[PDB]
Amino acid sequence: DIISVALKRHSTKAFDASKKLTPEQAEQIKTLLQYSPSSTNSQPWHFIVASTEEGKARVAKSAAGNYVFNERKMLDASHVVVFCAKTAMDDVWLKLVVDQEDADGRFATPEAKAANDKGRKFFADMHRKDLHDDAEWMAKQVYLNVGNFLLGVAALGLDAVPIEGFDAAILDAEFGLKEKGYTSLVVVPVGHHSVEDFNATLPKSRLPQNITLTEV
Amino acid sequence: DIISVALKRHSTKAFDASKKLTPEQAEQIKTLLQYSPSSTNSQPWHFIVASTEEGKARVAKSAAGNYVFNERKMLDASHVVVFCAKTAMDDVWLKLVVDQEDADGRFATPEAKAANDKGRKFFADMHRKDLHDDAEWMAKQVYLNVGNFLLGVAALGLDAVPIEGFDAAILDAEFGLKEKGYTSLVVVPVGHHSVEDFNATLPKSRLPQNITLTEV
Repeated sequence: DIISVALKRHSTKAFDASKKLTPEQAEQIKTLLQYSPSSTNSQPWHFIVASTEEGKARVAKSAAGNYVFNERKMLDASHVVVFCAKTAMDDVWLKLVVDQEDADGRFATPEAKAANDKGRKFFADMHRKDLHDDAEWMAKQVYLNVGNFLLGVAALGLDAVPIEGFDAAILDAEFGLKEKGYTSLVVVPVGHHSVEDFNATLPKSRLPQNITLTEV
Repeated sequence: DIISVALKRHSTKAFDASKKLTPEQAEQIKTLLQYSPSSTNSQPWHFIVASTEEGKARVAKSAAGNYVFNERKMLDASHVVVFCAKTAMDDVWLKLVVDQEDADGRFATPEAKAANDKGRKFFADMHRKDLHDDAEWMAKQVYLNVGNFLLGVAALGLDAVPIEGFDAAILDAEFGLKEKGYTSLVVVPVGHHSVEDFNATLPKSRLPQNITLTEV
C-alpha cells in the first residue's frame, strides 16, 4: 500500500551500524537509481554508491564545518548514495542516450531515431543555448531521481535520509568530479534506523492542502 | 513489489478519456503531493489539480506551438497536476512551516521550535542571501516531489506522464501564478492509458550502470 508507505517513511537521524542491506537490496537500490525517468530520457546523472567503510568515510569527509551534524548518518548507514548531476549537457551524452534507446529497440527506422534525436536536442538547446540554465535543468532531473529513490527504498522496507547539508566542494574534490564533468547534489545514506533516531517518534508534519492545493 | 512497479511504469502517450478517476482516488493522489519530503520541510510548492473538461482545457492552452504534441495528454487524462514552485523564499512562508510543525506536535519545548526555525533559516539564507539561487533551490524540491509522485501513482495502478513541453509563461498567465508568488514547472496528466498508447509496449531504455554508477 503505497499511501501507507508514504505516510510511514521518515528522514532517519541515526542508523544502526550493525544492520546492512542484503545483496539483493544492494542490487535493487541501483536498479531504482538507473530506472528513474528524466526529461527526454536525458539521464544527466552519476551515482556514487559507497558500501565499504573506506568508501563511506570518503563521502563523510563532506560532512564538515556546519555539516558535521550529518557525519554520523553517513558513517553508520549500510550504503550511502551520492547523487551527482552533469555540469554541462554535451552532444556526446545526447548521442549515448539515443544510441542506447536504439540498442533497446525503441526505433523502427533510422528516421525515427533521427527525429527522437532532434526532439531531444530541441529541449537541450532550449536550456544550454537559449536560457543558459542546462546545469539547473539537469539538477532538477537528479532531484526527481532522488524523490523516486526515497519512496522506493521505503517501499523496500529500508530507512534513509536525504542530505543537502554537506560540502559539495569537498565531495567533488574527493571523487575528482569537476574534471569528469559532474557535481554532487544530494547524499542519501540507506540502512536501518537505531533507537537513537529521534525522528522515528515525531509526528509527520505538512502544510494543509488549503494552502498548497487548488482544484479546477 | 516496488522494483516491478519501477520497471513496468512508463510515460503514457495516449490516455483513455472515457476512464476517469473517482474523487476517492483523487484524494490519494493529493496525499502523495502533500506528503513528499523536501529540504528543511520547506514545501515550497503549490499544486493545481485539474479534472473538469474546462479545467484541463485551461491547462492545455499551454501546450501550443512546438508543444502541441503534449496537448492531448492534458485534455484526455483524468486528473492533471500542475506542479508549481514559489518564486522566492519569504520569511512568512518559513514561519508557516515551523508553526505547522508546532501544531503537529514536533516540538516539546520552545527552544526546540526555535532551533528548527534557526536551522531552516540557515539553509534559506544560504540560498537567498549568499548564492542568490533560492528560486532554483525551491524548484529542485518541486522536482523531488514529482519523482515521488510518478512512482506513487504507478504504485496505485495509475498511468501518468511528466511534461516539460509546455509554455510556462502561458500557463502562469492563465492561472495568475506570478503575482501569487508561483511559477509552473511540470504538468503531470494522470489516468489510464489507451490501447493506442504505443509507449506502453515499447521496451524501456536506460544507460547501463557501468556508465552512470561508481561503487566504492
